[PDB]
Amino acid sequence: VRYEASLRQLEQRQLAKSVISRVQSELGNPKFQEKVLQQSISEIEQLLSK
Amino acid sequence: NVIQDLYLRELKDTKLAPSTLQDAEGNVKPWNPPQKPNLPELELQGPEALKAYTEQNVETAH
Amino acid sequence: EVSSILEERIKGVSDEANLNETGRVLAVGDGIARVFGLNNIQAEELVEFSSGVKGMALNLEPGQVGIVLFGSDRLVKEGELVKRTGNIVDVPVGPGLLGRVVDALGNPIDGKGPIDAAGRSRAQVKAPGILPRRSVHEPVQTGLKAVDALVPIGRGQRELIIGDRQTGKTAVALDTILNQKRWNNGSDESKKLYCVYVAVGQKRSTVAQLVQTLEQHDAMKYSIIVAATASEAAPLQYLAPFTAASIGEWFRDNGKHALIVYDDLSKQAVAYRQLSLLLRRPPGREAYPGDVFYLHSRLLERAAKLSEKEGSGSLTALPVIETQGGDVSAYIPTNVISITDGQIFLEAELFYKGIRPAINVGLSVSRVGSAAQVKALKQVAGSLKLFLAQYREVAAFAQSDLDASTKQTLVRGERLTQLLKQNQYSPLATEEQVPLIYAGVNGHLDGIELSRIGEFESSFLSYLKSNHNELLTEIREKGELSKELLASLKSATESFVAT
Amino acid sequence: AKSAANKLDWAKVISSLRITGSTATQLSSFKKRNDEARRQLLELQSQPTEVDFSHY
Repeated sequence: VRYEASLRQLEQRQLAKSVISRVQSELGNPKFQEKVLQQSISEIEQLLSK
Repeated sequence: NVIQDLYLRELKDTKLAPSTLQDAEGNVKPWNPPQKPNLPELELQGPEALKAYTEQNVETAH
Repeated sequence: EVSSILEERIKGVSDEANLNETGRVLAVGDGIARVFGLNNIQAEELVEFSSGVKGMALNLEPGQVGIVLFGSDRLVKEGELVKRTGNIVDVPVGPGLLGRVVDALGNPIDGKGPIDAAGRSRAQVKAPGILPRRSVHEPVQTGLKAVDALVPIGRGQRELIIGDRQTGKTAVALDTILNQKRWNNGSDESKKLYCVYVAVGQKRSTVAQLVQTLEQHDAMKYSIIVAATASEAAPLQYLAPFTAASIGEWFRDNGKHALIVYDDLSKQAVAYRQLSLLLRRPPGREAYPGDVFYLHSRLLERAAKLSEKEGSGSLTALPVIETQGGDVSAYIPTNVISITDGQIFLEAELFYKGIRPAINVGLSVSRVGSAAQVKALKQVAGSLKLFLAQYREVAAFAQSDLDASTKQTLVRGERLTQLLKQNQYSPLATEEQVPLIYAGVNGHLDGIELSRIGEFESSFLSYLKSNHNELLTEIREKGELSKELLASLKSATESFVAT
Repeated sequence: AKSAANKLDWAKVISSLRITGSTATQLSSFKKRNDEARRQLLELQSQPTEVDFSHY
C-alpha cells in the first residue's frame, strides 16, 4: 500500500514533466500566434462586456 | 480554454506505462510466511520422574 | 486517474481579471511589499499576488499600501500585479472542522479534502457585550485530580496556564481533551465540548506526534487542531489565534459549548513583534510592540459564557503562556495575567520531584473557581485545600524535635500529594475522584504507607467497582453527595481501608 | 477452571504453611501462573487470522 501511494506520487511527477514538454510545444507552434489572436478577440468580447 | 487545450493535448498525447510488479516487489516487503511453531518433545518421561518425585518429596513440617 | 482529477481542475480555470484596482510592487523587502496602486482598498483585506502569494494590508499609507506577505520572499519581485480579493481575512467555519487538522488558511493538512463549512467569517469579531453574557455554572473536568478540585474550571472562562518551557505544558493541556472524550461520547450537547487546540509555532514533527496521540485516543471526532507550525509564516502566526477563535465562534453561536486552548501566546507575541518592527511601528516594552496588550485582550475576550438570550452557549478558553526562565514579571506574562481570570502556575521543582502534574497549587488560583465545581466534589474538598495549605507551612519542618501536630499534618500532606499525582495521558472520572479524595480527607490514607498509596488507589477503585458501583453511579447521576451517600461511602472506605 | 487452578495453588501456600519444606510449591505455582497468564495475553493479543483483502 505504501508503494502504491509512492507510485501515485511518482506518476504525478512524471506527468508534470510531460506538461513542461507540452508547454514547449505550445510556445513553439504558431498556435503561439493563433492563440494570441484568440486571446485578443476574447479580450475584445470580454472587455466589451464590462 | 487554450489552457484546457494544452492540458488535453498533454494528457492525451503523453501516456505513461506503469511499472512492473517486480519493481514494486523491491520497494515493498516481500513476505516469507512463518511455518510451524515446532512440536516439543514429551517432558520428564520415564519412571525416572515418577521415582524422583516420590522419593524426593518428604519435606514436610514436624 | 490522478490525471482525471487534474483535468477537472484545469476545466475549473476560466476566471478573468475584472477588477478596476490592481497594484504593482514598488519594492519588496523583508516580506513587506510596498505596493503602488490599490487606491481603494479595505483595511487588512486579503490580496493575491501574481506569484499567488496571499497577504493582508496592515499599513495603508498615503502613497503606498504595505502588504505583508503570507508567502516566501523568493516568489515576489517588483512590479507584480496585486489582485484585490476584496475580502477581509475570513476562513471557512462550520461543523466540518471537527476531526480536521487544518492549517490557518483553512486547507486540510491532513488532506481530508474541502472543509464542510457553512460560512467563511471574518477573523476580527468584537467580544460579546455585557448583556450577552451570564454567570458561569457549568463545570468542565480536566480529569486531573488536583485541577478539578483545587482549581475548579467552569465554562466560557479565561484561566491561564502559565508555566515552565515545554515541561509537558502541552501534556497538561492534552489531558483535558482526553477526559472530555467521556462527556463528549455522552449524547446531550450540554455534555459536548468541541475542543480546539491552537498549536502556535509548534514544529510539524511535534504536531504530528500530537495528531498521533489524539488519533490513538480517538479524540479526532470533536477535536480541531488549528496548526501554525514552526515553519508557517509570521503573518499566518499572527493571525493564527484570531482565526482559531472564529472557528470556535461557530459552535458558540450555534449555542453549543466548546473549549479553545491557545498554546502559546508567548510565541504569538514574537510573531507580531516581527511584523511590527518590520512595519517600522515604534518598539515597546521588552522590545514587544506597544499594542500587543490590545491584541491579546481582544483575543481573550472572545471567550465567554453567553446569556440565555444567546442560548446559553459558550467558548471556554485556556491560554498557555511559557515562562521565560520563570520571569513572571515579564511584560507579556504580566499583561496576560491581568487579562485572565485565574492562572495555573506549574513549578519546575515539582516536576523534578516527580510530581506530575507539576502544578504548584500555591500560586494557582481561579477567580471563578468553585462557582462551577461539582457539588459532590465541592463538599469533599474544601478541607483538602486547607490541609494542603498547612502542609506547605509545615514543609520547612522537614529538617529534629518537632511537634506531633506538625508531624501529623506532614504525613497527611505527603500522602495527599502522592494521591493527587496522575500519570500523564490518563484522565479520571469525577465519580471516581470523589471517593479517593474522601479517604484522604478523612485521613484514612495518613495511616496508609506512601509506597502503598499508588497500589491503594487502584485497589480502592476496584473495591468500589465491585462492591459499591451503586455509590459510583449514585455519585455520577445525583452529582451531589448527601449524608446517606456519604454514610455509605464512609463505610465502604472503612472496609477497604481495613484491607 | 483457571480459578480452580489458582485457588488450589494458593490453598497449597497455606497448606505449605502447615507442612513446610516448600521448594517446589513455588515451582508449581510459578509455572502454572506464568503459562496461564501467557496464553490469556496471547489470546487477547491475537491478530485477525485473515489477510485483509477487503479494504487493503
